Amino acid sequence: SGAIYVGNYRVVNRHLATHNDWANLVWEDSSRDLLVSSTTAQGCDTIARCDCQTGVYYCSSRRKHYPVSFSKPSLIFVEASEYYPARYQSHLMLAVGHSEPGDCGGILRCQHGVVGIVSTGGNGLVGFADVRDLLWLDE
Ligand SMILES: CSc1ccccc1CN1C[C@@H](C(N)=O)CCC1=O
Ligand SMILES: [Zn+2]
Repeated sequence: SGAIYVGNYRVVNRHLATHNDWANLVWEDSSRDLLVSSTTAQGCDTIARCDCQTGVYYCSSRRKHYPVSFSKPSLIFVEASEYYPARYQSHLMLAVGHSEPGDCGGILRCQHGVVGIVSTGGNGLVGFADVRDLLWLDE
């Protein structure tokens, strides 16, 4: 689990969104596995606005942060799960690293801020849903 809190927004994995996230829906994209909902309290996370390909992510299945090299956002084929059938997920970045389903929501960060959140894994790979293109999260 895990969320990004920026301004009056809350960014989560779409498959993990609650009834409250859906009742206060701002934007959602099934092909990206993202959902943004509105919050009353002001969040103070900083979103990165860059093209970095190195950063650090939090892996709850190991209680550790890991430094990783990751690919640029792209259309990557993702095997079926109980939340989605086999499909292409867009704006997805892969790294060599450990990732389990319960790890979804762990933040990936570079020196500029939050890059994205854990969304996929398996075969020794970890996939992050990118958030750097969502410029409206800051306004
Ligand atoms: C070993 S499978 C795995 C591992 C880490 C993280 C996620 C998975 C599989 N997964 C993919 C998500 C997606 N974005 O389509 C939806 C929920 C889910 O459990
Ligand atoms: Zn950066």
